[PDB]
Order: sequence, then C-alpha cells, then structure tokens
Amino acid sequence: AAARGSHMSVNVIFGSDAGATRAVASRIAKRLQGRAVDIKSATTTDFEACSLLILGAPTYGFGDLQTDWETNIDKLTSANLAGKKVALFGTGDQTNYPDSFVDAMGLLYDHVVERGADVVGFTETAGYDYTASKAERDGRFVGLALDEDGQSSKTEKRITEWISRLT
Amino acid sequence: AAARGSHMSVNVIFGSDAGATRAVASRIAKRLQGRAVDIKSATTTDFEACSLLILGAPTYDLQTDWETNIDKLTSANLAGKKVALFGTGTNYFVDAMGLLYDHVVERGADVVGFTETAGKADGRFVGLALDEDGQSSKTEKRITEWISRLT
Ligand SMILES: Cc1cc2nc3c(=O)[nH]c(=O)nc-3n(C[C@H](O)[C@H](O)[C@H](O)COP(=O)(O)O)c2cc1C
Ligand SMILES: Cc1cc2nc3c(=O)[nH]c(=O)nc-3n(C[C@H](O)[C@H](O)[C@H](O)COP(=O)(O)O)c2cc1C
Repeated sequence: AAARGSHMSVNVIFGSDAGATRAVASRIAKRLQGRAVDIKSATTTDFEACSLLILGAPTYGFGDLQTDWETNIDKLTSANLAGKKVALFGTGDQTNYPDSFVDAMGLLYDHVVERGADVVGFTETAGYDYTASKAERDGRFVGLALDEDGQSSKTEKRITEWISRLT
Repeated sequence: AAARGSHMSVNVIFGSDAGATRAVASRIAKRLQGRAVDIKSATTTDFEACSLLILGAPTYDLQTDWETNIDKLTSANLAGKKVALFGTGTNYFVDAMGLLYDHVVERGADVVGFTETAGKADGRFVGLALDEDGQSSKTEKRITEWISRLT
C-alpha cells in the first residue's frame, strides 16, 4: 500500500534537463502540499486526478519545448482538462535568450486552453527584461516566469506571491 | 485548495441499496485510510487514481447501480493495477463479487485479497465475503484478516 504522496489535491508536473525546474517544482509542491511529478514518469491520471494542476517546463533549443515534454506531450493532449483549474510556471534565461524567453510556457498554455482548462495565475512582466516571449498575453505572462540562471534570488519571492493568488 | 480525502492511495468504490455495503465500505476505508465512493457518484478517475482499488457490491445478481454505471469500470485503465474485492450478501452467496471479479480480470487488474471459504465468486474466495445479515460479529474479524492479506 502506497501513500497518495501529498495531502492536498495538487499535482505539479514538470520537465527538467539540468535540475533547475525539478527543484522549483518541488518548492512549489511543498507550499501547496502537492506532488511533484516528472513528465517522464507522469500518467494521464496525474493530469486529471487533481483539483489544481500546475505544469512546469524549461525552454530549450530555439524557444522550443523541453525534450521530455515534446515526447510525452500526448499525456497532456489525451487528458480531460475541461473546466479544470490549471496554472503554469516556466524556467528560462532572459539574458542569454531575450527573444525566446520562457517560450515553452506559452507552448504549454496553448495546449491546455485548447483542451478547455481554466488557466489561472497570470503574472506581470514588470521585473523582467526581454524582447519576445510566447508566454506573454495582453502584456502579461500566462504564469510564473522564473530565471534561476540570473535571477535566482527573486524566484523565492515570486513563488510566494504567485501561489497566494492560486488559493 | 481541496484535500485528496485520504492519506493512503486507496479508493473503495461501493454500491448499496439498503445501506449494508455502504457501512462496510466506510469501515474498510477508515481502517485502510482510504476514500469511500458510491458508484453512482464515482468517476473513472476514482477507479484509476489509486495504487489499490477496492470494489464492493451487494448481491440482489449485480446491484442495479453497478450495472447502470458499469461504463466507469469498462472505461477505466486497470491494466496491471492492484484490485481487491469485498462482497455483501442464510436466506440465499456474494454472487455479484464474482461478476465484479470477472470484470476487473478482463480489464487486466491484478486481483489480490483472495479469502478462504472456511467461514459464482479455484476453491478459494476471490475477495472478502461478508454476511452482515447473520454474521456481523465476524465481519470485523474477516475485515481484519483481509486487510492483513492486502498489506
Ligand atoms: C541549449 C539551451 C537553450 C536554451 N534556450 C532557452 C530559450 O529559448 N529561452 C529561455 O528562456 N531559456 C533558455 N535556456 C535556459 C534554460 O531554460 C534554463 O537554464 C532553465 O533553468 C533550465 O532548466 P532545467 O535546468 O530544469 O533543465 C536554454 C538553455 C540551453 C542550455
Ligand atoms: C431481491 C434480493 C436478492 C438477493 N440475492 C442475493 C443473492 O443472490 N446472494 C446473496 O448472498 N445475497 C442476496 N441478497 C441479500 C443482500 O445482498 C444483502 O441483504 C446485502 O447485505 C444487501 O446490501 P445493501 O443493503 O448494502 O444493498 C438479496 C437481497 C434481495 C433483496
């Protein structure tokens, strides 16, 4: 008999290549008393069996989705997300990639809106320096944009402010 | 933020018309730190979002709500999932358990919690057969032993 893994019905599904998003997802999971699930081991049930779903991904290549997310994107497209509360967080480097900043978060946003999820947790682009981002809509981000490479000292505050809006 | 409803990953989907199975499922869940879900309000997610699935039904001979809602069972991915069965049933025994046993086996759910018939569901009981009508003082003991076999 295995534990559910968290008290609250929160599933944080993430992808990571160098561990930055993995650590951020675990930090987010703790605050909401949720589970941190790697997209490589996630199931469609992980997308559906939660009252609040949070998807996280870094941006790799030329503004593309992280490789595990692309391979496992079926688990997302085959999940019933209609009317489900969904939030997004993205890791990226705004200094070295100012034209494709957290672009993978925008790719995930398009994918969950098509499946009918109610997306919450929009953030402002004020403290960020970037030229273009697929994660930007109406002058704001579709979720929490974090830069562990050059702005790690601000992620702790950004996570604190972002979560308070999700509850 | 809503709680999952149980600490352990156990979902007890049951069916009851008079309240006998309902009460037994509640007790089993409390002991296993699981959720008790009526099949009328159950979801396919309730079938899949657990490491141990426990299906309960009275014999009336499947209970009417279970047949009407059998979609949720046939459309749930139980392949390789651990599933256990408990059945409620002198005047007649736990026949609906066997109908529920066949369904989960057809889905591909590894069935556990087989029970001795010493007290249509070989030579061993496929799950916890409970007779609340005339043997209720032994149901608590039968549950105790059954839980030991599941852990
Ligand atoms: C080859 C490569 C391409 C990247 N492309 C982008 C990009 O287009 N946009 C962005 O915001 N960050 C980009 N980054 C930065 C990463 O997304 C950032 O380091 C992130 O924190 C990595 O998360 P992880 O360590 O969990 O994999 C790139 C990094 C590398 C190594
Ligand atoms: C019409 C009818 C048929 C029944 N058929 C069976 C049967 O074949 N086998 C059995 O063991 N019990 C049978 N029972 C007994 C019930 O399964 C038993 O009373 C059970 O505890 C009912 O559970 P519930 O009150 O949660 O619905 C039947 C009861 C009724 C009213």
